[PDB]
Parts: sequence; structure tokens; C-alpha cells
Amino acid sequence: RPANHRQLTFEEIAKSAKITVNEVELLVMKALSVGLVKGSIDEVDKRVHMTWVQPRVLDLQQIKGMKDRLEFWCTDVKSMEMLVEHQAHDILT
Amino acid sequence: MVLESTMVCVDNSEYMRNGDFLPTRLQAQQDAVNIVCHSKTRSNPENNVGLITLANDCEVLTTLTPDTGRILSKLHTVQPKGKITFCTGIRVAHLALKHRQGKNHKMRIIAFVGSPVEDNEKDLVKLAKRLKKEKVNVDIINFGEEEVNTEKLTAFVNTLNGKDGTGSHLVTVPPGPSLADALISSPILAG
Amino acid sequence: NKQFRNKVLRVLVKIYMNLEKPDFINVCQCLIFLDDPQAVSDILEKLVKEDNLLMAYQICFDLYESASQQFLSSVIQNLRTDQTLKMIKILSGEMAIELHLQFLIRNNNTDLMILKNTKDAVRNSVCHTATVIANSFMHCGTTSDQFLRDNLEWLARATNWAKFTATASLGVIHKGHEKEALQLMATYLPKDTSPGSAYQEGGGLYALGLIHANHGGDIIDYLLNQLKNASNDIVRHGGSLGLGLAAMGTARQDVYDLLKTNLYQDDAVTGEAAGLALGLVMLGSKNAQAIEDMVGYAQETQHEKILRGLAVGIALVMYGRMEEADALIESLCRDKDPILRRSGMYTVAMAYCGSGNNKAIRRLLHVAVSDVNDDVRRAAVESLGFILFRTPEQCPSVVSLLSESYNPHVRYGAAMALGICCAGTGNKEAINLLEPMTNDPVNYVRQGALIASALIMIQQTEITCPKVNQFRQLYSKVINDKHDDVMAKFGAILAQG
Amino acid sequence: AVQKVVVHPLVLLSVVDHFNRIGKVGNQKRVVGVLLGSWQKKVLDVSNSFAVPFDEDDKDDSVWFLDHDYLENMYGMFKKVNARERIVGWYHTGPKLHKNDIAINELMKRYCPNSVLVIIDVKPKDLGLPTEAYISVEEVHDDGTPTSKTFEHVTSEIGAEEAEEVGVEHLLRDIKDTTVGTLSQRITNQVHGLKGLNSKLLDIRSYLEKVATGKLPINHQIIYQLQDVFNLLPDVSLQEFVKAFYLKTNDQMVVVYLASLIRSVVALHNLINNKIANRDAEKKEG
Amino acid sequence: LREELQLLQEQGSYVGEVVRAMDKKKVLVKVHPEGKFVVDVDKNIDIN
Amino acid sequence: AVDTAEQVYISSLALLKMLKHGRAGVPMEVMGLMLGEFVDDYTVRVIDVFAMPQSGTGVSVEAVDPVFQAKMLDMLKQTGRPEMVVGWYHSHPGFGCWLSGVDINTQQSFEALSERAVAVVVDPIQSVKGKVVIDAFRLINANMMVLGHEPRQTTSNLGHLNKPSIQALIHGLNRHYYSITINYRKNELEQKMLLNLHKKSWMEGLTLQDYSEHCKHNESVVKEMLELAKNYNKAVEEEDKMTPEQLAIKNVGKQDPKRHLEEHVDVLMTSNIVQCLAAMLDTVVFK
Ligand SMILES: [Zn+2]
Repeated sequence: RPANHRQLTFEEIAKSAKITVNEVELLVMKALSVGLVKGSIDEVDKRVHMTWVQPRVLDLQQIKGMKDRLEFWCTDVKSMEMLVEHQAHDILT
Repeated sequence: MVLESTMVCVDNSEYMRNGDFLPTRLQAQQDAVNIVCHSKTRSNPENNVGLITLANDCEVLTTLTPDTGRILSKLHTVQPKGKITFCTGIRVAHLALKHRQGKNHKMRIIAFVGSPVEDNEKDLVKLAKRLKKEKVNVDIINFGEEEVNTEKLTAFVNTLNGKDGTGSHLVTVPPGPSLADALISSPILAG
Repeated sequence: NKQFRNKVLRVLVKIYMNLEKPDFINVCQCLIFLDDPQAVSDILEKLVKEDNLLMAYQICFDLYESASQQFLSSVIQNLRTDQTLKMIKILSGEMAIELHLQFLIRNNNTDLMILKNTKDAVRNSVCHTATVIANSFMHCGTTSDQFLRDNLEWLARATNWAKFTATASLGVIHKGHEKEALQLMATYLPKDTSPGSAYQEGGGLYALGLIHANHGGDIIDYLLNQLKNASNDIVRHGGSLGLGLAAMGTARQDVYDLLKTNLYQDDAVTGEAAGLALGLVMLGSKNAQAIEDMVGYAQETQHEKILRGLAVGIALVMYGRMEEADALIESLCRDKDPILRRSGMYTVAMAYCGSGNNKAIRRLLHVAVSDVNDDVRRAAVESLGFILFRTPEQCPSVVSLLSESYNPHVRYGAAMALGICCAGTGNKEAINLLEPMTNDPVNYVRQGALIASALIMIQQTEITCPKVNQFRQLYSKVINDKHDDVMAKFGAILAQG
Repeated sequence: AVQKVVVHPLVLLSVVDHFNRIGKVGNQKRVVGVLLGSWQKKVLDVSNSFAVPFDEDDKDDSVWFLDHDYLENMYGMFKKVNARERIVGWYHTGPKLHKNDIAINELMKRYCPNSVLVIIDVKPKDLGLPTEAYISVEEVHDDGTPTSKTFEHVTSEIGAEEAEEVGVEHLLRDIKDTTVGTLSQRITNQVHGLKGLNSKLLDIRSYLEKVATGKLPINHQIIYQLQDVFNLLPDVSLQEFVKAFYLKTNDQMVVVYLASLIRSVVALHNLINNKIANRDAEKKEG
Repeated sequence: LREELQLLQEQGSYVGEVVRAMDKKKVLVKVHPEGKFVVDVDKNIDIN
Repeated sequence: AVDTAEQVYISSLALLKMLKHGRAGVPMEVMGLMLGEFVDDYTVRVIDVFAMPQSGTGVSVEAVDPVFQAKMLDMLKQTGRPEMVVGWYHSHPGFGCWLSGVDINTQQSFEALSERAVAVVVDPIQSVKGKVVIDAFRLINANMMVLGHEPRQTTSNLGHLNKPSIQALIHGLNRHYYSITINYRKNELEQKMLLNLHKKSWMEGLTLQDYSEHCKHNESVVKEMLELAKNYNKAVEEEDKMTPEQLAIKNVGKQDPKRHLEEHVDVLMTSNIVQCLAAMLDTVVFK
């Protein structure tokens, strides 16, 4: 998911892993012991709140969209910061 | 006296570990280093002589110096196992000759080839015309077993210099049992 | 701007020619304003066609006096293509030199007592140039000099550049007198007897260059041959200065060439020599390859004097250019070289001389604010006297606080600015602001206060301003007082000159 | 091992002035010398250095040599005059190291247990703090290849102590100092921001260019994991990031409230006292 | 400030007491923590 | 014989070795040697500076090691430029860097061998940043007692060198000695990069890192110092509200003001760091 929006629900894990609702505790918390996620579990609605993530692979056409996520950060900082000192360029001299 | 810097090249190729030269080529070329370092000592005091390993990776363990003591120490336990490499063996000593502080010393290299080489004739003629542009005079003495009456090396020395240039001389081991001192007896009297 | 100015001016002298009463002061105004080479040849050809003699005498001398040398070269070029010898006499200005010589020898009013009180001081520092340059001023053009007779042991104290200036004053006091100036100096001639004083023989040709400035004669080539002879670089110091100063404004060609092969002799003190010489010969020419070679030689050279000589050199080549020079002024000011920035200061000064435009004061005053080098900042605030000299009254008001600055360099150059700008006026405000300047603890700011205070009082007697005799007695006082600094007291005897 | 190194302006100039030494005679290759380090702790410091004549053939691009007698007796010279100084490695002007630079460190590993090589830059252009630092280490690989040496990058910082501060701090004579609070932080917002834009831009340009040309490979010893680390955080709301928004708004509350407080205090004092001394000076003199 | 902060270290400064003055223009003064000195004018304030 | 105004062209590498060799010996005075070339009388240049080893005899004419000079000049011969020696220098970290009796005792030897041999002294102590400090000395010829002792001509650099007049005990050496002028020649490219090298302090380490480290902390524990700044708000401004009432009692200014001015305006300049760098989050978080 683009997310985050890192908070999941019990229905998502129990339907995907096709395991009972009592064993999803052992499921997600063992992954906390593996080290792939540090997240916490909200047991009122039985939701699961993930934190960070464990990077594994990725793919082609991802270096392109990576340049899109980058160049957008490029024109963001360029525009706004060039607007900042555009105001105060006069008073400097 | 004559001004020049002589760079001696020992042959570390795996074919140089045999005892055909009595008692062993290790001590035979050691005496060869003994006679070239003592002759250049009796020639000019300003001559500085280092050593270079031609086979496998080329590394000079003894920086160019007139004292041969550290060179004599590297002659022992040299571990001369490897495949002979020619084209780089001359140029590695050429770079050591470009590090000389004084520029009045002529560039001179002496090397020993005791092993059959895979170097193509195009590579040695490119080094020949390169040494023609760089003026370097190299005097090679062929030891060990190789092609009978070495040609590509003889043509290498021939095409290396000309007019005169007095000069590059090649001494090939004769096809017969002899001591290493008898092989180096000719070059020490006349190049 | 000069765009529509001369276009309105050119028709007004034509309506004066169509007017019944001819008046030469209006064509005199356009001669010094419109300043075009063909117009003076047109109006004077109409004077020769009119057979005018008596009343053309005015406008003809206004042409010699108030117009450029190339303006004289242009009018003589189209004219010569009684009155034929008259135009030679009026354009050469020899009669003006002879009457000036007779005016100076007959009417000379001097006082030797002050020169003797400065003589017997005999201070070994900085006094070498002091007395000789001061009495060379007051006595200019007399040719009667008794100085080496009245002061002797003081001149025997001379060493190094002292004998340069000593024989250089020989030319300052002999200024004018174009004829006998060469042969009358035979005793003081630039020997070149080789117990080497050689700055001596360099200053001798310097003296011959001070007299031969503006117009001249074969003596220019006489110094040129001696530049190609004798020794080096000691001859080039005052000799090439003589070669360039005599050709000043004449747009001489060969001097630019033989000074390039002379520039390549690779020495230091001769740097200012060829720099000022090449800058004087190219004055007003706004050439291309001259500045290109001067800016091309400044790299491989290790000397800062060749940088300063070429600084004023490329500054002097451009005079009255206004916005035409700003293309180069932008490059000289934007550069990080302080000497080249100071070069652009003298360049923008001579280009904006006479104009009060605020385009110059933009960058000129900007580098006078934000720059970290006090010397070029000093030359920046000195240009106020060059460009604003037409309106001296406002300078004491705008530079009022600018003489209160912490560094003495700004207080100095500003004191020189107020001195040279208001010099032609009797304004008491400049003298009021210069009163605390001579009270400043720093030495050379008092010195510049002494020189500038003598510049405001020029020809002005006690009835003009009350501070005349007060400063006159203050000059002899500080120079006769050993406790005061030698630097600050140098401008005292200088002020007396 | 070696974490960070402190490169003083003295050692950098000691390479660059030798770039004038052999640069006036030229021509190609680079300026190589022996680096004199000072190790007080895990953080490395550099004080002095010395340069040795060096030439490298291209033929034979792997051939390199240095003068050991120069390294020996001059170390005996510099250790004599200063007992605290010793060689921590070597250096070169790059700009980018050729593959042959490894064996130089392997030869001088007999002098020092760990020799850190410092790439430098004689002509400042881009992108930031000059030079570079590489430490000699054997990382093997996750692919279990026979152990090879790929030098790990050591972060380099510029510093000084006392006298080295005196020289350069007077030598600036260029820009205002600092000035604290006004121009300082905002120019850093331009430099660190914009140089961060073109950094990753050209670096992501190399990311795609290496995939387009240069394979093998470079994809993926680290490509797959590093690029996923880029995909770790997109990172936008909902939800808690919306809470951080107006919480940050609640953070600017106090400071701008204090701002209005200083406005009232500064305006009160200055305006009242100035008008007092103003009206008094006018009514008394006039 | 820096100039007087430069002036005052290479020397220091103290306060004396004149016990006599000299015909040579010198003055008899003590360095009070130590033995006495005898110094001379000091051209601003005269002997009288 | 002929004397003219002198100028010392120095290289930044020379000044670096100067203060570096002087800082490593503090407090103890060290002994170096000056290296360069004599172009003429009125101009001189020092293109290199090397340090002599410290010995037991202390600072003395015998402290110069001849075999060190022979091997150094040999090491300079294999170095790119083997220029000839010129003069000597010794640091004085512990005092006002004035020439002692041993300094002139080695000066007649350096003037014997070398014609000029300008003596230079340098100290770190005087100024930490904004002064040239260092020093300059040249021994006047005692054989000149016949002629006058007061050259030079072109007094520009001379009269400007004398100022401050350098105390008393230093200008007490102005008899029998005289200083010499020093200017910094460019070499602008290296001077500009080394300028930015120390600017890494107040600007940023990489010109990126340190104020991206200001993006690391970034209000973080930086509000703790804002809490101490707002404690300086309460502290300083609770006695600042007592000031204007007292001004009405004493009628009025006691000159004064207490200052007790500016201050937290700079804290609001850190609030400009707050608004700017946090406004970067909209650029950081989104794409
Ligand atoms: Zn001492």
C-alpha cells in the first residue's frame, strides 16, 4: 500500500493468513521478535498497527517512479526555497 | 664515470626454481645479482639498483638505492612461483626509472628471461618503438630453458634500438651444462 | 545626457551665423561642448574665407586653450590642406609659453626665509622630496634657480630616490621655456658618470618630460633614443614617463609598440613607468588592443607596481566616456583584485569627470561601503573630487560624517576629496570641516588635511579667509617641531609649496 | 575501526601546494603523498603531512611506486621534531580513485596497522565539503566471494585547534561573520537543500545510467535493498501525521506568543524613552 | 581598547611615590613591592 | 649598500608551517628555518617553511643540524622545487615574541652566511582569530654607524609597518633591528577553498550536514533551550518591567540602557528556523 495508513485490522490478517483470531497474536508478535516490524497491536477492535518495515527486493519501473518521487522533492525545495530568499534577497546586499 | 641507473630484474617464473644451474637457479641468479651489483659498484658510485619481480604481480620491494644490501636480503626466500609475464616487466622498471630524483642518469634495465613467454610479436614491437621514443636501453641476459636460439627476444633486442645505438646486447644460455659464473663472465667483460 | 544636447546646440551656432551681429562666444561654447573634429575646421575655414584676423584671435586661442590636442590636430589637418604662420603659432602655443616665462621671472614673489627654515632642519627621513618639491612649486618657470647654491649640505644628504627628485625638481622649476631647457641643464644633465646614482639619470629625463608635456618636439625622440641606450631599467623610470607624458593626448602610435618590447624587459620599479606612459599616450583614444595587452601582461608579472601603473594606465585611457566605459567598469569592479578595483575607480572617475550623474555613485560608493580594503576605499572616496568638481558646494554636506569614520584612510581620501573639489572656490564650509582633520590623532590624515587646506586657500589671501596665516604659521610650526611625525609634517612644507 | 577523520586545512593545503609543485611541470595523473595522522581515540585527527614524488604508468595502469627512503628518514625527521606525529596512511587528489590505489595501502600496511587513504580535491567545484576518506578493510561479501577489498567511506570533517584557527580566521576577510540568526540559517537552507536536490538527482541519474549502461550490473548487490529502503517511508497521512500537524501548530503558539511579548517590551521601552529624550531636547533647545 | 589591551601586557603598570627629583631631570621613586628605582622625565608633567 | 623599502611575499603554506611548528612547542620556544628565494633588495619572498628539530642546547646557533640541512635539501632536490635557503625563524609562544640575546648571537652568523636572512617570530597567544600576529625582524648593520641609520625611500609600507609602534620593549629593539612588511599573495583559488574550509565551522560541516543536523535536532531538544530561553524571558523581563517605572522615579536615564535589549529576538530567529525547516516537512513527506 502507499499508506501509511500503517494501521491494519484483524480481518486483514486473519483472512490472508487463514488462521484463527487467537493465533494472530502469536503470528504478528513473533514477527516483532524476528525484527521485521516493531509495530504494536490494538486489541480493542483487534487492529494491528505496523511501524517501519523490512525492505525486501522491489522492482523494475521502480527506479523511474523513484525519480518521480525525487524530482518532485527537487522542484518542491527549489521553488519554495527560491521563494524564501526571493523576498530577502533585496535587504541583504 | 658513466652516468646511468641500472634496474636489475630477477626471474621469478615457476620455471626458474630448478637446479639445472648449479647448485640452483635461485643461488645462480643470486650470484648474477651479486656480479651485476658489484660491477655497477666498481663502475660508478652514483648508480642505484633496485629489483623487480616479473612473473605474476610486479612489485618492487626495494626502492632504488645504491646499496644492494636490501636487494641481497630479498634474493633469499623470494618464493619464485608463477607464470612469466614479459610486456609488463619492462614497463614496471620504466616507471621505477621515472621516479629518479636526478635526471642526469640514463635509463638502463637488465632483465633475465628463463621461461617461454606467451607475449605476441605485436606487443614486443610496440614496446620496441615505445622504447625508441623513450630512449631507454635494455640489456637482457636469457637464462633457463626457452625456445632454442630465442628469436622473438633476439628480434626484440634488434628492433629495440638502432643507429647505433650502442647499445642493447642479448646473451642467451648456450645449449650445454655450465656454471652461472661462466654465463655472466662474457657480459661483465664486454656488454 | 549628451544625446539631444549637442543636437540642440549645433543649430544655435547656425542661427548665430544667420544673425546680423556675429558672436564668437557661442561658437566657443559649442567648440568646447559639441567637440567634433570637422566643425572646428568648418568654422575656421569660414574665418579664412571671411578674411578674419583681429576678432578671430579670441576664438582661436579658446581653441588652443580649451580644446583637446586631437581637436588641434584635426583643425590643422583640414586647414593646411601671415595667417598660415599665425595658425602655427596659435596652435603650438609657443607665444603663450614665452609670455608666461616673462610673466614668471618679472612678477615672481617668493620668500626664501621659509625655505631656509626648512633647509637647516636636515631630517634624514622623507624630507628628500619635501623641500625640493615645495620650492619647485612656488618657483615654477623662473629658470633663475638659486636652490643648489643656497642649500648644499641638504642636497649632499641625498641618496637613492632623493637625487631622482632632486634633478626632477630641475624640470619642475624649468617648466615652460621649451627652447633652452635642454642645453641649460648641461651641468645638471642626467649623468651617467657611473658612480651609480642611476635613479639620478632616470630623474633627469623625468625632468625633461615634465617640461615637454602636452606639446613638444624632437626632444621626445631624444629621450626615446636614450631609452634604447644606456642602462635599464633606471632610464625607463623617468625616461619613459618623459616619453609618455610628452606624447600625452597626441595619440602616438610607435610609442605603443616600442613600449610593448620595453614592457617585456621584466622588472618591477619600471612597472609604473611604462604603465603611466602608455596610459598618457592613449588618453581619450578608448583603444582596444592597448587595454587588451595591458590586461594581458598583468597575469605573468609578479610585481604590484606594474599593476598600479597599468591600473592608472587603463584608467587614463578612458576620459569623459560616461556610460561608454561602464562595460569595462563592470568587469573591473566585479573582479576580486583590489588593485584592479582601484583601477576602475580612477577609470570611472575620469570617465564621469564633470558629470554629477548618480550612475557612477551607484558602484563607486558601493565599493566605498562594503569593501574590506581601505586603500581602494580611499581611492573610491577621492573620486568625489574628480566627478563632482563642477558642484563643489554639496560635497562638504554629503561627506560631512564621512570624515568622522574610524579608519584614517576614509578620513584621508575624503579630506583630499573636499580639498581638490572646492579648491577653485572660497567656500568656508570645507575649511570648517578640515579644522578637526588636522586635530586627528593619526598622522597622514593631518598631512592630507595640510595639503587639502592649502588647496582650498590657493591664491586666496588673508582677506579671503581668516585661516590663511593661521595655517601658514601652523605649517612652519609643525615642521620646525621635531616632536611631530615626519609623515604628517611632510604635508606642511608641501602645503607651503 | 576508523569512524570519522578530522582533516585540518593544513594537510589539505599541503597536498594542493604540491599540486602547484608538480603542476607547474604537469601533467597528468595525480598528487600522491604520505599522510601524517594523530590518533587520540576512535575519532581520527590529522595535523601535518608530506608529499613524495609519484608516477603511474597507464600501460600497465596497475603499476605504482613510492620512495621509501623519503618515507623513512623524513618520518625520522618529523617524528624527531614532533614525537606526537606519525603516518596513518597516504593520500591522493583523485578526483576518482582508479582500481590500482588498493595495493599502495597494502604495501604500507607494514608501517601502520590500518592505513586510511584520503582522496582530496585541489580545485573546489562540487558538491560540498571537499576531499574524501577511505579506510582499508576486508568486508568479503554476502556472496561469499574470495575476500576482496572495497574501501569503506569514512566521513570527513574540517576542524582546527588554536594556531591553525588564527591563520585562516584572519585570512578569510571575505564574508560577514557569522551573522548569527539572520542570514546564516537561511543560506544554509539554500545550500543544504539545493545541493541535496542535485546530489540525489545526479546520484539517481547514476542509478538509472548504471542499469542502462555498465551492467554488470550494478543490480543488485545493494540495489534491491537500498531502493526498498527508499520505499520504506513514502510517507504521508492519514492518520497520526495529521495529529502532528496541529500539534506543530500548537508548538508555534508559544514562540510566536513570546514574539508578541518582546514586541510589546521593545516598543514600550524604546518608543517611550526615545520620545522623552526627543521632546525634551527640542523643547529645551527651542 | 585592543590597542591599550595590546599596550598594557608587554609592560604592565604600577603606581610610584617620588621621594626626590634630580638635576639631570630624573626622579627618585620606589617600586613599592620591591626595591626603589630612579627614573627621568616624563615630559608632560615637569619637575616643579 | 643600496637600501629600499622591503616587502615579504609569503605563501599560505609558509604561514601554516609557521604557526603549526609554533603551536606544537607551546610553551617552549622552538627553532625553524625560512625557505624562499631572493629576487632583489626591495622585494623578497618566502615560498616554503620547514621546522628544525628541538635539541638539548635549547634555542642556539648550534641547534641547527648540518646533516639535517644536507639531507633536507637532498629531500628538497627529489621534491618538485629545490629552492635555496634564505633565513631563520623561531617561535615565542610564552611571551611577546621579542628577540633575545641568543637570537642576535645567531643573527651575526645568519648575516655572515646569507646576505639578508630575515628573522621572523610567531606566537599563537595574542589573537585567536582576527590578527596577523606573527612578527618581523631584520638586523641593521652596525658598520653603518658612519652613515645615517634612517632609510628607506617610498615610505608607504614603512610608515604603515611601524604602527601600532608595537609597545616599548619590542620597539626597544627598533634600535639595532627593524621590522619588515608582510603581504598575502594570491593564489586566490586555494585561498578561497581554504576560506570555505574554516567557514565549515560557522556555515556547516559539509555545507549540508551540520544544518541537516539542524534538521536532525530541529526543535527537538531544541525547545528545552527554548524553555531556558523562556526562563530568560521570565527572568530578564520581570526585571525589565521594573526598569521603566524606576526611570520615572530618577528622571530619567541613568545611562543605561541595561541591555536587556535584543536577546530573545535571536530566539525568534531560531523560530525562523522553526517555521522554515518545518515547512520543509511538506516537501519531505509528500513525494
Ligand atoms: Zn629564543
